[PDB]
Amino acid sequence: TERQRDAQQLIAQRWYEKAQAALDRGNEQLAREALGQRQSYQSHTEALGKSLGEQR
Amino acid sequence: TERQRDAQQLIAQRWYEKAQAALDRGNEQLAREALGQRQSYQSHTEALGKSLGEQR
Amino acid sequence: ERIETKILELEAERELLNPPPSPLDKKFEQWEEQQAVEATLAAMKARRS
Amino acid sequence: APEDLLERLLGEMELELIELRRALAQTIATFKS
Amino acid sequence: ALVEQVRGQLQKLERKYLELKSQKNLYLARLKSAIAAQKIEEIAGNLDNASASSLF
Amino acid sequence: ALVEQVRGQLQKLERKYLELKSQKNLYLARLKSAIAAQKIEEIAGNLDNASASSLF
Repeated sequence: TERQRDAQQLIAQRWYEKAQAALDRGNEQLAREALGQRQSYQSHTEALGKSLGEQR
Repeated sequence: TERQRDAQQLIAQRWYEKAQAALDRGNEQLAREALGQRQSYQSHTEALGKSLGEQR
Repeated sequence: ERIETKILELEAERELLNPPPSPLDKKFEQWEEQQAVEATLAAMKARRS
Repeated sequence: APEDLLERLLGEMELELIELRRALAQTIATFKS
Repeated sequence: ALVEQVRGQLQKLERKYLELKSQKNLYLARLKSAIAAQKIEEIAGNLDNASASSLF
Repeated sequence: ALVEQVRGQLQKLERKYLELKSQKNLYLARLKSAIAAQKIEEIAGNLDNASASSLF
């Protein structure tokens, strides 16, 4: 379970890193869409994050 | 019976936590509806709460 | 046409065993996404500014 | 033994919770149709 | 005039049939629903709700 | 006039056949999809979601 959480945030991080390339120079629209996708992965991280602490 | 009580309040708590996001910024209508739902779950907690003490 | 009847009969059970979310939650889950996107973007537009 | 009946009677209720269950579904189908 | 007239009866009668067919299920379903309700609430009272002498 | 007339029926009837053939698969596929869905979500509730007495 610990390993699976890292991968989900990594994909979210990639979109966060990748979203860190559009908002600059005036392309706000693209950045909004990228963050919208990350919310789906964030939800998995939150659910998995709490479970790992509970299992400890 | 003890376990079942915790789940009911947790759902009520989620609506309470979730209701803690609408009343702010001027959205009073939404908060009212969320609390209305929690009353149904609160009733279960009250009935279950008294029973657990009695069974002790 | 009778095939659609069997399709609907099974699909009719779909909403039963797994009740759909209430309109309140539908009104709310979408409602709260408008803030997470903006709030998350709030730190973005202020950080990259 | 009356104590066995409480197990038996609750068994009978279970049949209804799967008989009434089927009746409700049939109502939805015609509504969709 | 006869062939057109008779076809109208077939057009109307065919319409009335399927309409009658539709209502049959809607009333059979409500028959089972009430019947399927009789034997749960009947025994429920027999157990602990109807009155004294209840098995519970 | 007869030979041309009869060929038109063959032209139309042949067209209607393959058109009917196409829809068959589209409805058989959706039959399996619903059927293939019944036995996963049915047991899922039997395990931990339907209600108390669930095996999980």
